[PDB]
Amino acid sequence: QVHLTHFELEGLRCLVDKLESLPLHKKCVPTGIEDEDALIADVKILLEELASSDPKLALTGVPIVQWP
Amino acid sequence: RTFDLEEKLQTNKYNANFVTFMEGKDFNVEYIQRGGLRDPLIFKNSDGLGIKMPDPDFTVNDVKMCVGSRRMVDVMDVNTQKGIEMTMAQWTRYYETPEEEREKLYNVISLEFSHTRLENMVQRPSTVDFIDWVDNMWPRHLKESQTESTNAILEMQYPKVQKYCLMSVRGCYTDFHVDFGGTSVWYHIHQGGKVFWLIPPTAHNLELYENWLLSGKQGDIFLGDRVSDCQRIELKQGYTFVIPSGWIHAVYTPTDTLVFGGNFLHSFNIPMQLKIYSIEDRTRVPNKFRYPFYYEMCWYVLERYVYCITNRSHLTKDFQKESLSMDME
Amino acid sequence: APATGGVKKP
Ligand SMILES: O=C(O)CCC(=O)C(=O)O
Ligand code: NI
Repeated sequence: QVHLTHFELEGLRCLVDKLESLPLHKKCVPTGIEDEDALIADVKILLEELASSDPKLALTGVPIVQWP
Repeated sequence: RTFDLEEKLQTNKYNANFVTFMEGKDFNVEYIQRGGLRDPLIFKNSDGLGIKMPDPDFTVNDVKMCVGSRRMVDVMDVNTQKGIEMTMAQWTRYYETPEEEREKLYNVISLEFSHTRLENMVQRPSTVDFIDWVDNMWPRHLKESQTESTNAILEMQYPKVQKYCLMSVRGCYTDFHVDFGGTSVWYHIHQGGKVFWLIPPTAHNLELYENWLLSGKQGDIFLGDRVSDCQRIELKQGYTFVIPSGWIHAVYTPTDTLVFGGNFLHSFNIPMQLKIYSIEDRTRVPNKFRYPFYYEMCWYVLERYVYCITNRSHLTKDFQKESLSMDME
Repeated sequence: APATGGVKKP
């Protein structure tokens, strides 16, 4: 439904592969995060759904992450 | 140093064209979305960038008073590329000393002046605000809690890398490097000028870079002579420059100068950002020269993405309530 | 001797 850039989809995939693969002592899960495993799971799901992102509809001119 | 700088400055052999020369109004988020901020950019004037800077005749003594006479500053000893420290009052004295009586060549590239009087005097390009991870991903209440204006890690509430003042004397040279955590950089030339060498972060080049860092014997090798293509290019006063993630660069200071600039991560070249972080890990870069709270920021980035898209939060209840309170402002 | 971070330098 929303369209991400391949730039983002690739990076978020690298991000999650990296973070999930770090041992506990280098993971640096910060204070605000509740359940890191639940977050990783959700990211992978999301990434599948967004795999079909149209590359030209992604070019909205405004970032997807923004404060309300 | 073992190689000859005057020649590196003189030759035409650094003739690659990497830079896109650009209008300020064209550097928007769509540009970022479509190109992934892969190319160094130069804006020959500030028009449509969104930047604010101090009085044109701002001096280093004015910088000193905004940040404090007694503040400790990291100063590079140019002939060793090693770091020392002094107060800003002492730096100012050194900087104000006439060129011939200056005993040694010293450079300051790491004065971060957020949470001082100076900080409101400088605004970075609008577009950077839209994509900076610090602004857009780090919990805002933590960022806003920052009181300490130095970079003391134990007082740091967020990655304090946004606003640097750089004060370089004629003849200063910073050897080839990649910026921390593969951050991208925006650099505005307030007074003076700079000469950059640029080497692209191809897989081959980044392997030469890493190997060069592991060699130690680095004052010996001019890395721009080891790569297929290198662009030397001069920034003049008023220009704004953007270096993309992972770009290997070195900088010479031809006249006494003052630069305002800052570093930022963003969501469009994460793999390069991760690649650089791990070069730093492998070559054992001490913590002080690295991006603070990097993996912490990465975790918050994932949470923001999931939340903004799917509206499921993975922040603690407390953190959601803090966020909610600031939405209500 | 307070430790610092975010120090720019090669
Ligand atoms: O302008 C200089 O002397 C070096 C700038 C730079 O690349 C840095 O601070 O990392
Ligand atoms: Ni740099």
